[PDB]
Amino acid sequence: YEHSTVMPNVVGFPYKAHIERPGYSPLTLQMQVVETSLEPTLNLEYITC
Amino acid sequence: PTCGAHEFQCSTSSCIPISWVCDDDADCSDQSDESLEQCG
Amino acid sequence: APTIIDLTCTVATCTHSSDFGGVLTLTYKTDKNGDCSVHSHSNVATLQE
Ligand SMILES: [Ca+2]
Repeated sequence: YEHSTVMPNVVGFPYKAHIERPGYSPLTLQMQVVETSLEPTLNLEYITC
Repeated sequence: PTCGAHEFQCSTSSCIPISWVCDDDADCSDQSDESLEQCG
Repeated sequence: APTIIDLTCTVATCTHSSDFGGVLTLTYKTDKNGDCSVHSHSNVATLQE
């Protein structure tokens, strides 16, 4: 059963998603962002000492 | 309160059809129908 | 045979699929416990038992 949602990028925020299949009882998910990391791409130019 | 000739009496004095005795279904509230003694 | 009075019909879920995708619940008032012959009087819906 395909589904889609949008959740905030805030650390520790207890996001809850609701899935409502027409033939089954509703379900609730809990997703939490414990930790993020932004990785840039680097090119070395020179070294100074 | 004796049940009919085609009815079975649970130990709670309730009457259920004989065809429901030992059918693997707990028809009686006290499972008298599925009791081991009655089913043998 | 048990005497059935005040019989109402409600549907929990419906999904017109190839398999038996419909759950039906009946509320009634009776005097004894027995067996009834359940039938549907249209070919739009086919019962299972
Ligand atoms: Ca039984």
